[PDB]
Amino acid sequence: QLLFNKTKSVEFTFGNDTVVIPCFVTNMEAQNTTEVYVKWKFKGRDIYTFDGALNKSTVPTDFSSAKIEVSQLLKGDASLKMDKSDAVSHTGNYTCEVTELTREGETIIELKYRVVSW
Amino acid sequence: EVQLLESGGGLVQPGGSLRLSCAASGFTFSSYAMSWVRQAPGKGLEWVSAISGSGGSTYYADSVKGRFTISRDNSKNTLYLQMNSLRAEDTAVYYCAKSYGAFDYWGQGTLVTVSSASTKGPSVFPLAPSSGTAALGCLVKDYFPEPVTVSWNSGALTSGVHTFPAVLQSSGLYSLSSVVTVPSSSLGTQTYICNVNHKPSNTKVDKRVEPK
Amino acid sequence: DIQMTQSPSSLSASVGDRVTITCRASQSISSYLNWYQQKPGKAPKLLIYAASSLQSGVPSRFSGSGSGTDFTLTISSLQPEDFATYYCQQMHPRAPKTFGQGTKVEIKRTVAAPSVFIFPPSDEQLKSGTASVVCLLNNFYPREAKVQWKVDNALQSGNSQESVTEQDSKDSTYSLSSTLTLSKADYEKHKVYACEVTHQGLSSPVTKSFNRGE
Ligand SMILES: *[C@@H]1O[C@H](CO)[C@@H](O)[C@H](O)[C@H]1NC(C)=O
Ligand SMILES: *[C@@H]1O[C@H](CO)[C@@H](O)[C@H](O)[C@H]1NC(C)=O
Ligand SMILES: *[C@@H]1O[C@H](CO)[C@@H](O)[C@H](O)[C@H]1NC(C)=O
Repeated sequence: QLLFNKTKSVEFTFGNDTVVIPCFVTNMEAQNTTEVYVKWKFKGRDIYTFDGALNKSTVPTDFSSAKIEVSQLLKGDASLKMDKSDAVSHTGNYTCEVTELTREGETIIELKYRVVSW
Repeated sequence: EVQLLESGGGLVQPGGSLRLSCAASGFTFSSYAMSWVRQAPGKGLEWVSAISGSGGSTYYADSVKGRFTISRDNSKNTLYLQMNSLRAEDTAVYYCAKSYGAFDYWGQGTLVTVSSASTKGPSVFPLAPSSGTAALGCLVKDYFPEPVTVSWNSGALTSGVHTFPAVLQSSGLYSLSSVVTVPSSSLGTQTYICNVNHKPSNTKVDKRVEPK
Repeated sequence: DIQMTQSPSSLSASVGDRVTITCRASQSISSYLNWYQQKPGKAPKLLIYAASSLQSGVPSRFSGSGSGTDFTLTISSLQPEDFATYYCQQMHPRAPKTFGQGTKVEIKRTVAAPSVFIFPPSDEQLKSGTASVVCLLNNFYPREAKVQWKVDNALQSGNSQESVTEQDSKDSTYSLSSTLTLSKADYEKHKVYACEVTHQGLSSPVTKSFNRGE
């Protein structure tokens, strides 16, 4: 199975430029992104997919800014990036699921944001 | 070694419910997705359900969606399949399998029969050797549902054994024969016993097959 | 969803022959395809995973090739114990990981005539009220065979059922049972019970008989 360098949670404020939810596989072996599939889930919905065999990314309308850096995928980095407008409306637990042929794995990360009272 | 031990199958009336279990061992259960695959009589393999390692994601074939529920108990290393509103088309051998993709290990399979017919244990009759090589056997007649298992001399006799597929008789009960060819010289000395087991009715018969 | 088109539906090949089975995916799935061998009524066994990797423990005569949409399973030199239905399976995570239709691989061999045996009903069965007369055709090839029941020379019909085994793992032959079922009363009315066997391996039909009181 795929193993991860885990992070329980990440927090952002309006001081952050981009929201980054980390996901790092420590034992990737594929030498070509065609054999890789990445899926990020939020509240039981697929909110980002990278399908290596089609070389295609898919996001729903409520995560239009979501993406991963495909150039970092063979190193195991499947971190999700998004803008603050998408991030603030979707706080909570995200699941990063990576598949490399018969080897798969998932990890959960909580995206946190705190409303500042003044 | 890896083992996937199934239980909970059997006879169930149309519209009824069953819960299949699959006790896993020999691999880190929680690290893998698990699946259920079935095979109806005279049909191909049909993937039916899957569940991620944690249990957070479930997958179903459209043919069972809304009626079946897959679940797992990682503390007991056990996989379940709750099957509700069963129909005649759900009659199949159900297998649990490791992974959701390349199914590297499989359970033994358990027959689920959706029928209003009653369980009936079989009668076992000898097929005596009669007149260089002689044939003898056992007739396992009038049982329901399938399956029955037949062995010879508690598994010590396997060579030249032909256990025929069961045939459904006009009465709706099954019948099968298990035959073996042995040297004619051994008929007076060697003892031949057929061990018949019909788990659905708890019938266990050991029948001795002698000449005359 | 992703549909697999597996071909052929069935094939018959000799021991030592190369067996070639193909699968076409309806979408590009890179190496996300597996191959399985299934013996009748037994759990399938994984042969090839990720299109071209041999599963550990699987004999080296099995191999897989292909990537994208066109896949091939090959058995380099067929052994008699390799009779089975073989299946491809798509496993790309974008869709359900479903099986192809299957290919039944049968072992082609030379004509083998059956050895015929007959068994009267047991006294135990007769005391229970029924009579089953069993005719056994052992180790023949090809599968096509005709069994005719005759009771006191009268041709019978509608009162027998047949069952055929799968090919033997060594000699690739079949065995067949034909069971004639009569009530205890009907069985006691007749003396001669015979089963006449017609097969490609026999120059003339072979009859095996018995006399009820002996
Ligand atoms: C926000 O910025 C801080 C400081 O650079 C960083 O540690 C944190 O990971 C960022 N949060 C997110 C969700 O990107
Ligand atoms: C995959 O898609 C991206 C975005 O369209 C493109 O830049 C890249 O060249 C593609 N890779 C291949 C191998 O076609
Ligand atoms: C995220 O998961 C953690 C651990 O299960 C839990 O404590 C937390 O309440 C969850 N957060 C939300 C927003 O559901």
